[PDB]
Amino acid sequence: SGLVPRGSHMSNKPSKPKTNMKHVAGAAAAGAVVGGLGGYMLGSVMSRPLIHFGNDYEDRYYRENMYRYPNQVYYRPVDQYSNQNNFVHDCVNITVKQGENFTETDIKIMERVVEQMCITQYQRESQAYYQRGAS
Repeated sequence: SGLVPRGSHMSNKPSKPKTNMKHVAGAAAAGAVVGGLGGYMLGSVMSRPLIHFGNDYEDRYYRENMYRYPNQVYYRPVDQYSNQNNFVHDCVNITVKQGENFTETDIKIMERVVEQMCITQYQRESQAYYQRGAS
């Protein structure tokens, strides 16, 4: 024997509606680059004045090891209430924090080259600020 029972289909739904809207807008654009900081005050590569290590060995060492060192650095605005050594020593920790991978001794000379560079920017800034600054 064999009966012929009718099947039953259950109402199955996805229950997951997606966003829908008809509209178009926008323009084309390209050509942009970023270093990595984009937060601190970084101008443009400036001249790199010699450092005063105190000896002839160190001087020659750096002068010859300048190729393995950066040219620019990152510091904060001197327009803020804070001693110079504050931003000078702080800005130095940033530049070296961006990347070094140098030797154990290099890390030392790297702090001087950067530090001495920070002040060089302020000293020249104070001159222009002495006349006109900003609101």
